[PDB]
Amino acid sequence: EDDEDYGDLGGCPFLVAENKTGYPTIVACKQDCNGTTETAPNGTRCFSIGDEGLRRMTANLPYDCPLGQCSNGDCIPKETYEVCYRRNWRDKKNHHHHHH
Amino acid sequence: SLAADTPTTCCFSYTSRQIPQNFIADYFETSSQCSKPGVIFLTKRSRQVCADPSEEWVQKYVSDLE
Ligand code: NI
Ligand code: NI
Repeated sequence: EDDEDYGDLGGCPFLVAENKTGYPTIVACKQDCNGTTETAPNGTRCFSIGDEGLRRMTANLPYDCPLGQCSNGDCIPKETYEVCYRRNWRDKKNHHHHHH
Repeated sequence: SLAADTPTTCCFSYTSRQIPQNFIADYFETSSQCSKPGVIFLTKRSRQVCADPSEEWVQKYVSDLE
């Protein structure tokens, strides 16, 4: 019951980089997972670094990341860059500080 | 693998069906700063899949992963 019954699982996550405060931006305007491909909506902010670009970045250090907008699955560069960071799931997890 | 050391993601859409529960190894929550809410399920085959946290099966599965 909604939407696909028994096709491919779909739900391709899009890798993101974040700014210093955690705001995420996708690094590719299309993602493949199994037989599925998804394109981000036209006009979405993107960094033109690719998934492999992101996987190459040292986690949690600043890079200058070229900014674009998605258009038919492709990130088209503008003239601007933003500092961005690769975070992994480990960086977001658990609660090892508390205050009394 | 470790899956915890793979990059954070956001979801634009969600899997269309309930994934068999015994096939799910772990989950991650996408950032509240993403454009849409998203739970990522990690299957036993290391696939990361977007799911809609408003769906009952999703909460149940999250809860059952203790
Ligand atoms: Ni500490
Ligand atoms: Ni204490």
